[PDB]
Amino acid sequence: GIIGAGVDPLSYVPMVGVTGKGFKLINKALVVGAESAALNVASEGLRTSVAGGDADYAGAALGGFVFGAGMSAISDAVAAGL
Amino acid sequence: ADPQLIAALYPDQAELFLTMDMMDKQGIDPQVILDADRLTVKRSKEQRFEDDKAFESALNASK
Repeated sequence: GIIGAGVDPLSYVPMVGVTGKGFKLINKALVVGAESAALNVASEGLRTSVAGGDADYAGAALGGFVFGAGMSAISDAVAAGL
Repeated sequence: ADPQLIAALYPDQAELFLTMDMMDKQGIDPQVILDADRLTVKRSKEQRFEDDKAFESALNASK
């Protein structure tokens, strides 16, 4: 629950330590039919050929999610400022 | 009469000012500080590193 939860985060710790790591956003809720397995031998997860491919993505996401939720909160704040 | 000034000039015994202001302004007994300041373990140079790091986390993560 990064949004749905959901926080700002506009007042948050400088967040130095975090890199990735154990960030997979299985929002509880917003999951509907949860077919555990697979559709084919494709699918799977990020189909990538570099090591770090599941952590570069994760990093991006933490950095994308935090920034997106923050832009949402700051646009709600400037809304009230207007 | 001027809590801040006496403390400011002597930036060494803030411990005494804290204990005295505990003793008189707040209602605690000047007996329950005595044991806890007499019963203390020597920080023994080990758990301190953890203590310096400690001053640093509750400070930064305070907001």
